[PDB]
Amino acid sequence: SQRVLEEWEPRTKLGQLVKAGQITDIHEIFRKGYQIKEPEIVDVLLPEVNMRENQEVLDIALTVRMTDSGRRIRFRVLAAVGNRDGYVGLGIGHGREVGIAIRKAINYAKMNIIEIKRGCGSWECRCRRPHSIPFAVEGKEGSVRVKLMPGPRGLGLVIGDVGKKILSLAGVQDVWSQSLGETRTTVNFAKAVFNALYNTNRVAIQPGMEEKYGIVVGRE
Amino acid sequence: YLVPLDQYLAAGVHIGTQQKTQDMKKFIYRVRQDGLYVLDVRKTDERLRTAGKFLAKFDPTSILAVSVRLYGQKPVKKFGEVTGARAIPGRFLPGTMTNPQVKNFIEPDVLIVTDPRADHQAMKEAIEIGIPIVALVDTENFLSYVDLAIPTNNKGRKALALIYWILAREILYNRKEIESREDFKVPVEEFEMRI
Amino acid sequence: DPKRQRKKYETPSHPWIKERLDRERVIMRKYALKNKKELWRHETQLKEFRRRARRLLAARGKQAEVERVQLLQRLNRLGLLPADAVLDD
Amino acid sequence: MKRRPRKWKKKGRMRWKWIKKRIRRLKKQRRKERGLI
Amino acid sequence: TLLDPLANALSHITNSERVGKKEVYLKPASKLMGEVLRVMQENGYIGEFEFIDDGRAGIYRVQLIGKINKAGAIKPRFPVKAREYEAWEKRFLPAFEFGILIVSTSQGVMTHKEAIEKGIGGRLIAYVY
Amino acid sequence: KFEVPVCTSCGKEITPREHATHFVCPNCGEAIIWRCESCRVLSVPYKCPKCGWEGP
Amino acid sequence: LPKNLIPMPKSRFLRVKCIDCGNEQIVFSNPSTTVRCLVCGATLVEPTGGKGILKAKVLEVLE
Amino acid sequence: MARMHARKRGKSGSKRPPRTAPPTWVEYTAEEVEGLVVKLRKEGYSAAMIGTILRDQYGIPSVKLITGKKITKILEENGLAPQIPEDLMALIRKAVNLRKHLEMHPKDRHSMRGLQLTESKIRRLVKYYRRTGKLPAKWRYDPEQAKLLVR
RNA sequence: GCCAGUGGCGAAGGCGCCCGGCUGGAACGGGUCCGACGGUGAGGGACGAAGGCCAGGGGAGCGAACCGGAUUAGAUACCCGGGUAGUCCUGGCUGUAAAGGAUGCGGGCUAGGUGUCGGGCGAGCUUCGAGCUCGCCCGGUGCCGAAGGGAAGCCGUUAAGCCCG
RNA sequence: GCCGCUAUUAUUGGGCCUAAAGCGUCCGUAGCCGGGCCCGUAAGUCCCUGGCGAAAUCCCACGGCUCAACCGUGGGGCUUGCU
Ligand SMILES: [Mg+2]
Ligand SMILES: [Mg+2]
Ligand SMILES: [Mg+2]
Ligand SMILES: [Mg+2]
Ligand SMILES: [Mg+2]
Ligand SMILES: [Zn+2]
Ligand SMILES: [Zn+2]
Ligand SMILES: [Zn+2]
Repeated sequence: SQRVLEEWEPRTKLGQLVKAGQITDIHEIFRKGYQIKEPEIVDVLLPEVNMRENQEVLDIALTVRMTDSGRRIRFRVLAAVGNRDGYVGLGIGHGREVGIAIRKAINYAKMNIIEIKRGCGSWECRCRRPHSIPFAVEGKEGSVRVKLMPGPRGLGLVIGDVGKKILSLAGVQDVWSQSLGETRTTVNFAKAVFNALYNTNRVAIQPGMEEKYGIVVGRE
Repeated sequence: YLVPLDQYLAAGVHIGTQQKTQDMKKFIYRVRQDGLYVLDVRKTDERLRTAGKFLAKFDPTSILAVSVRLYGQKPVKKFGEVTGARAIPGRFLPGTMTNPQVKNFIEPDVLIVTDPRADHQAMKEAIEIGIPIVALVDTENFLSYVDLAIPTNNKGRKALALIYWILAREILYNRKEIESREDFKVPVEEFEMRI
Repeated sequence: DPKRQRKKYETPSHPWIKERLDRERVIMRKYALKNKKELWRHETQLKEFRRRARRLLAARGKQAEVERVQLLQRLNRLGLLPADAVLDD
Repeated sequence: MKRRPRKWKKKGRMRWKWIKKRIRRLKKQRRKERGLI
Repeated sequence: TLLDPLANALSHITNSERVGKKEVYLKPASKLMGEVLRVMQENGYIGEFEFIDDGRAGIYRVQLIGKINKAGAIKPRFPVKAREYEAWEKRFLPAFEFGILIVSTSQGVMTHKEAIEKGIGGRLIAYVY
Repeated sequence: KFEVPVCTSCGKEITPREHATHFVCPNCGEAIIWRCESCRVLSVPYKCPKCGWEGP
Repeated sequence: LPKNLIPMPKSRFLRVKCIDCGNEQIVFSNPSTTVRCLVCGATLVEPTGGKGILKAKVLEVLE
Repeated sequence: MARMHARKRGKSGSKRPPRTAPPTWVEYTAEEVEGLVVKLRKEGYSAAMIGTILRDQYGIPSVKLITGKKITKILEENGLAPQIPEDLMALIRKAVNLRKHLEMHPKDRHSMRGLQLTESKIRRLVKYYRRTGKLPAKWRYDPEQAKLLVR
């Protein structure tokens, strides 16, 4: 986006390329080992992430440190951002104030952006269009064990509110879940969902399965 | 067949260590009755040729060579002054590759660590970037996160000077910054510490 | 152990979801409905259509083909789908 | 006895050896007043 | 003790695929291990397998190609009529025609797909996806 | 669309934020060796498809 | 492929001749019994925990 | 193979190489090999000892490879195979000697356990050999009858 | 006793002066024999530290109970001096323990490094020693450790990993 | 009060070092699990077919009470199955 691009000086090799007009697509950003240390990169190549909608704050916790002279409180903020196609990121941010924590969490989210596979793999849609995920997938963080299953079109997101938010930002409209562990731990629940969505890429396939499951790696 | 054989063996390149590694027994030629393993100079020579081609295809300033070890601190410095190859002899200064808020922030395209166990810092920062790692490895080195390996004593003043001298020569040869290799002028004694 | 006539509408799993409430409030004002009961009745109609369609996707012939045809011609007759329609629709 | 390491802990408890000994004294009294007196 | 060379073979393949090995060796070979590998080759999960012969039960050398996520034995070798594969798929596989359930039938060892197109059931013995 | 790269060792379709690496074949050029994180950290040898230079 | 595939013997059968009669005789390198010449009764290999210690093989072969 | 009462994963043993045909360096034919087997059984050697001697002295690997038959098959053909099988016999002799020791040494409970395990093995093999016919069905281990048996 | 050890043997409990006798089990080596004889085991049985009990002996030291001296506000204790049972032997009963690797047993797979015990192999050295050093194989016993696992601590080819029971 | 929530009964699908939880250890009976090849049988298993598993109830379409509920026509399913 031109707006941030003007104000932005890159500071990184990747940012130099982006500014220079090279690496014009976030797909060219990803699967190369590259190091993203710049939400400005992500905003340039994915401007819909700059939007208050398409941003989601998922948890705010007041955490305590003890000292002589009493309690010193910090704010942990779990935020997610995403383009409602196939890109989503998740970040934690800490601050002495909630607003600092929020902007930091969103920056780290844009840095932790990932690219996911979308499709249709349920026995009872077979629509070959990317409303769900193409195959069941699993993820974990802490005690939380999230198992996402493809669902039919119009089902909705059969998952807790955190997963609803993250999957909406990632463009998944329909899904079934089975969960284990402590889902009342929002951080680890969210990371488990996130890691499942990345395991969509970790899973292997055969040639024709792309066509039959409607597999889509980013935008459609 | 460069640098015939006795210059290698005088530098002590074939000399390994009492410890071994299965990642490196491919290169280990034998073990002698004292418990010390010996590397194959033929493989050393081959891998040096390939490293030369590789780093020649790379851009000069994008090359970074690090050496915590002092015996390599000097010849890495000379390698840099010869090739344009971002020498880091001292301590790596954690954040050189990852924190853009350091003074000397470097985002290279390849890395020439002299010993991975001593340069574990640079290794993991390069890992995070996703750049290749060329490494000098002795019989006790693991090949984790090493995309090109060169067998070497990697603890000797000599043999470090010689390996870096050979690399510089082969890089310039493959860049055509020199014609036939004998047109190289620099001495190994210049690459060496000489205490 | 007999029949026991059952409701033909389903109530929501949670009564106080802000999203569902807003959505349903809008629908009820737009279509001038007396009852959430009435809305949920039509939602349940839809749900049953969808479940049949699902089953018949994941079904095999000589029956479940009859029911495919029956579903589609019923929905055509009701005016929810065109005649060239499918379970995807 | 069947015992419980949980009981062996002391966070809000009396020592289990001595709880045990008390239990056994009680049991002895009961056995004593049951069968012969 | 040793029980089900087939399960051991499949678990070995699974673990070797996780660590990126190119070839595995399956030591207490069997005609069943061979049929299962025939099927896995035909459906494109492994590459090339050859029977090495010792004086013992024989070995299989199996060249992999990086197309296995989970391969395993359905060890209660479950009887399955020709119209229950939907359910067993939903239990063992992630999407509707993703992997392969291997079925022993009276007409040989087959995939559930071939079993369906033949209208014959049998006993489930393995899954691969 | 765009293509997804694939390791020369594992053949397992490199992922977005993997600590992977890519570089041309030494002794061949003309070939992009892709190398996944698992393969790098476990010292899984590769081999150029055009040439047969093995490498770590 | 190496050293466990098709586990093969390290022992060898080897042809020896006694010093007294000179009859060539096949034997085993890792014997459990003192091996005696079939003609003279002379010990050709004395048993040990492993590889037997060989007497009387000055002209030797191994298969 | 301390397994079965010690659970050590010992691997000591023989490594027969795969051989579809006999070796060419071998001198003896099936017939004279059989003759040697019979000779040694008359000398009083068990089948295991016979194979050991034919391996060490005569350079015969695998009488089975040579003849196509086993040593106990050869013995039963020439009417020399043991009445009860050798392994069982060996266990019974051990048990009897140990019974004697334990009568003169009642407090050697560790050797008593060794006896228990020995008799357990006996019972196992008896079960198997009854099932396969190498013993009558009515056969049963008993210490005193086994003493008479050995003696 | 010192030697005596992340040492060894043993199912565990546990086992240390030497010599002789009887005896158990394991590892290694093994082109030896048998030919699936295997695993686990409800129930059932055997073994099972200290302590305690029955009977009979013995009784140095230590020593519950007890007896005295102190201490202390008190001191049914800690400290001191004594001291019964007991600790030892014989034969029995008891059948409990932080009986703990707080980790049931078997089998297959998933990087290794470095020690150490035992056997074997190959080299080198030797004062030519049942000697020393190096390497390799098998089996034990430890530390570390990538991947991996896990709530984490930590585990990590002696799994708390994947699979088969 | 029952189901669900509850993968807090776990076949699917739970756990047992430190949180509840590996018998003190071993031995072994029933039971369960069982290496590889060949031949046979065809008991389980699978396919096809005959006879049964009432009606109502369940699903679907179509018709009649204004529609619906209800009722009828027909198709299918259900009965643990047995043969
Ligand atoms: Mg550790
Ligand atoms: Mg409960
Ligand atoms: Mg639980
Ligand atoms: Mg506990
Ligand atoms: Mg009926
Ligand atoms: Zn790979
Ligand atoms: Zn190449
Ligand atoms: Zn002679």
